[PDB]
Amino acid sequence: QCVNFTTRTQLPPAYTNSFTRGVYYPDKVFRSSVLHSTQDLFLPFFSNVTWFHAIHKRFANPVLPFNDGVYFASTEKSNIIRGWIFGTTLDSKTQSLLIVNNATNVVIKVCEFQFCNDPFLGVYYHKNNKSWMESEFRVYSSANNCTFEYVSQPFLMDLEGKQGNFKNLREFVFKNIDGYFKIYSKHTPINLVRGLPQGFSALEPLVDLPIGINITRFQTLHISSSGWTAGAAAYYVGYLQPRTFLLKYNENGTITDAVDCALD
Amino acid sequence: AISSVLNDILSRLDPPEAEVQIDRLITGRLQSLQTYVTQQLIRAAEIRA
Amino acid sequence: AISSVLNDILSRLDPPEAEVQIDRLITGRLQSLQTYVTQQLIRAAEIRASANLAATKMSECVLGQSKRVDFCGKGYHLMSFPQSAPHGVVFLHVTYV
Amino acid sequence: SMTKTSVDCTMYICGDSTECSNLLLQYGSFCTQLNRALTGIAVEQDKNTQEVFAQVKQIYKTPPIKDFGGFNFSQILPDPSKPSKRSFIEDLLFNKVTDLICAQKFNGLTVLPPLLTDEMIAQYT
Amino acid sequence: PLSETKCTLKSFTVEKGIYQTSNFRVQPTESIVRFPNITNLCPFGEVFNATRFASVYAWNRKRISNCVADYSVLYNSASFSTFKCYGVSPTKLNDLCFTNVYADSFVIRGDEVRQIAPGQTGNIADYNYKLPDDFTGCVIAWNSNNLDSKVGGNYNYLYRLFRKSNLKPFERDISTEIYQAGSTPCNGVKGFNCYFPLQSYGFQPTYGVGYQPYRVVVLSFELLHAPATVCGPKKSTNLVKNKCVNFNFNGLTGTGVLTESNKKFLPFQQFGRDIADTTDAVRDPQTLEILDITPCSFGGVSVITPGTNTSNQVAVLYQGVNCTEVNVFQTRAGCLIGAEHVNNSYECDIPIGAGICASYQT
Repeated sequence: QCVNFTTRTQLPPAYTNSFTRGVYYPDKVFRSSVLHSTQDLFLPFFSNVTWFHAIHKRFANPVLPFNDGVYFASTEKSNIIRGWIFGTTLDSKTQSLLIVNNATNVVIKVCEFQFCNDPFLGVYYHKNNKSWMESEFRVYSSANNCTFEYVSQPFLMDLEGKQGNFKNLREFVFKNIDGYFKIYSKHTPINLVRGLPQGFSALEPLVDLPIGINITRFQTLHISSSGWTAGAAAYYVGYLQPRTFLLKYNENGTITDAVDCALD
Repeated sequence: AISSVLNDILSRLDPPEAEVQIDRLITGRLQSLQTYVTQQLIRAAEIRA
Repeated sequence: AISSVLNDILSRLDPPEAEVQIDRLITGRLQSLQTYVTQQLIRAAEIRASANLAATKMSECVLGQSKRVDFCGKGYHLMSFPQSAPHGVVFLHVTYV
Repeated sequence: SMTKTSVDCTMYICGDSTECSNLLLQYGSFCTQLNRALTGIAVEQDKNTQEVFAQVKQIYKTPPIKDFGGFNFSQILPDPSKPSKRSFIEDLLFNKVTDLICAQKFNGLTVLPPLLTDEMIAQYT
Repeated sequence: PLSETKCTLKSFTVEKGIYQTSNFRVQPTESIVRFPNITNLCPFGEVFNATRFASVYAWNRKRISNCVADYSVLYNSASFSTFKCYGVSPTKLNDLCFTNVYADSFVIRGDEVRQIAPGQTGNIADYNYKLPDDFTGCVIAWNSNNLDSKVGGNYNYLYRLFRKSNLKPFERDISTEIYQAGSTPCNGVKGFNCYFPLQSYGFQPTYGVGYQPYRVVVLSFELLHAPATVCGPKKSTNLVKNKCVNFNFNGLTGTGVLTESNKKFLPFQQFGRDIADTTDAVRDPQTLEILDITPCSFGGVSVITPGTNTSNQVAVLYQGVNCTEVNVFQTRAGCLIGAEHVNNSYECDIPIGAGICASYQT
């Protein structure tokens, strides 16, 4: 709880490039064989995002500020990352947003929590009926004054442990528009060791969270209490900026190409 | 505007209030006259051709 | 104005207040419509100038034989073969060089 | 010729509105001037096809026995085997020059069809 | 139809030729609204039974989605002190489609009642909480001056009068501490021509309306692309395609002809648009269906008649529209009423279109 992990340490702020990352569906509009240009909070092409990783003797969970919006890049194997914790002071002084990933839906709880210095969720007793289910709460000691609660739509996830290079990839975007929280999700398998591969994918709408809380900083929920360790995963953090993209819509209503006109 | 006749506007509204309705008549007649002149320049190119 | 849809204006401002915002839409859309008509009339002079030139080439180059230089095309003209084309016409000229 | 367009002043500016239709009556004859202007264009665009495409009112046909002195006119002459009457050169002319017509009619912009069709223009040629 | 040309040409003599008079348009004969079954009902009457309402910044809210506000229990008819409404009433909210509905409960004064407007400014708007641009509902108020108000002012409830900046729609600040009041930051503790941001009610039962407490209930609405599952207690009205109707689909109200489309929409995409950024096709929220949105057919009306000194026979021409009402013939130009179809070819007298010409003969 209040005591961090024995393997927790601060990694140097290395940087890596995101080829096409930052592209998402701006709205629910369907279009076919047309070129539409929109402007919103985006991640510019060929940018630089922080290079972080967490393993079972190196664990890094820094607190990063949230201003113009944040981009999430999660490279996973057994899907260690269960979400992110949001809020202003990240304590009981104000509201705090959390994301709980059970590999079924996405649980969003906005309440007043007592913040532990190293948030964690106990996963124990793998001898019989593993199920990879979350049980104990090391994140918050107490809970009250809940102004918001939400449950997402069901999806599919594989929590089985694997070896070798990275496999699963989950790219999220979190932004604040007039108090409405629009989270956009994409999940695709990739072949990656370190850094980021060169590829193109579009992020589909995930959940709409009309909450309205102010968030000045965010921390990450990596989970898999000094005796508890973490799993093998890597995570990157981007920043949204007001850039104009030219999106190519195909006959199926998906983005097959993207062009950042503020770059070159 | 209230009336197309300027005398009806000058004899009714106050000088500060009349400036609102007079500007509507002038700007409208400027567009009506500019449209006429623009159409005459087009017919001028047709008759010179 | 507040919005381009008249239903959004009538559902918010009062009838006396809504007439002011609607007049902003009418004046702008009319000026936008007058601009379109003005551009079409200006482009109408070019399409008629090309039509009178095409009718002149159709008469002199196709029907007869024009001795005009650089009219029926480079070289001494012989015969012209017209061909139908979308929103226009294509002339195939036989020249002597 | 160019695409024939006809625009209604009321439907383009504000449609399905009775109160806005009364505000158009205060601005005068702008409907009459803009409608007759575009209508005058559609007429002149049709006169361009009559003064160019069809020079004479007598139709001439190609004789079945062809001795041209060595020339092959099958390229410039139309092909009767096609469902539409066009030549081998007009094959590329019509194909290389590019619904959007119905899309303009959805917003209140009427597109008038031409008087001389593709078959009638090809016959004059 | 001959006299319609006379009023168009401003003359009592109509020369031989084709003349345009009016513009034909098909009016919608039905209102088609199709949405799935009922899930839940919004707390319209559940928040009216509370003991008391919190302050302006403390407002309680309960989120019940699926539009479709509870129409069974309605206290909105002459049950309270005064009713100032905008848009449509809760009785009329059944004909509109909303995503999320927040039932808000707060207590304000008399001067702050008129300040409540959708997405507008005010003392409680840009400082405590601002209502979103999507609010079509009624502002319901009741007179608490004989209950909540006390002699010498009521300091129990609180509100923040000053803030460093104006709030955006759906934005809140609950901080009661000392912050920037005006445009010049005073750096914390009150002074330097700033004021204490938090304020209290001065409610006096003996003064006028402005100092009287009023309990106000506001229903927050969402007009965004998220579909609503229910419209009204009477929903369907039976969709029949190939007809001009007034439709409301997935929150988009329009008038046009409904046709079936084969387009495949993304499960996260409710409706499409064309190159002109206008409604193209929509998806059925009830079952799986793709409806192509086309506007109702319309066109110009041309009067084909010979000279006034020749004959009074008139041929009505409909340009680019099929005549479903109705010598009714159809050509590539459109429905032609009043003329006969001759298979023989003649010299063109009165041009129509697509190579069709009209003439007056035996």
